[PDB]
Amino acid sequence: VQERGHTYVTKNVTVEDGACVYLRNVIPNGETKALNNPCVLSTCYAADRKVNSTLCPNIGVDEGCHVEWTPDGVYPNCCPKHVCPS
Amino acid sequence: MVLSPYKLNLVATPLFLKPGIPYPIKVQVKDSLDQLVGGVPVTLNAQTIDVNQETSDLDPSKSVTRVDDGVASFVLNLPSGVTVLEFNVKTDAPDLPEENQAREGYRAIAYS
Repeated sequence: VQERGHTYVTKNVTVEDGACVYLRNVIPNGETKALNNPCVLSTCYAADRKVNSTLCPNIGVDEGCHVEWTPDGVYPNCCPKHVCPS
Repeated sequence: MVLSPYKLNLVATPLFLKPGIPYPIKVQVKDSLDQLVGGVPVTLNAQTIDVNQETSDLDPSKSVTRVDDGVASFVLNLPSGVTVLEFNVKTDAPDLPEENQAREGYRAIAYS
């Protein structure tokens, strides 16, 4: 049972005015926000001073396939896309 | 053949972790005569070490070397606090035993 989106936890994040400041991203407590830099899907827990972020899925290019990626936009528009013709 | 008929080499894959940017890995498979060979499965394993000395193992990824350039491609997305990415690529050719598969290991470093 594969896992596509990997999640990580950033600890000891700064909490100001009830919001998490994570790499210049302001996320109010108990809210799920899609970020551009990093291109992750983050959720703040200010009581524990932590941020749970979901990453884009890793890509293994198949035959006749390629990767289309752009840094613009927020998650998941900035994720790399495993594009195969269809 | 001696040890393995295949040789693995990275192409267009600098061993440097850039923040906020996905990490691409392109592996070429050659033979003893320096000739590209396509249709060879390549399995990638990876391990990340962050600023707090914590270790994370990624799920293995699979690709196949193309018939036009003998390249297998992977794209990894790493957490924000990662300092070291130790990965390894190994062939999985159906005509070779396990012991005779080409294996190579690399270590990508974040700025310091």
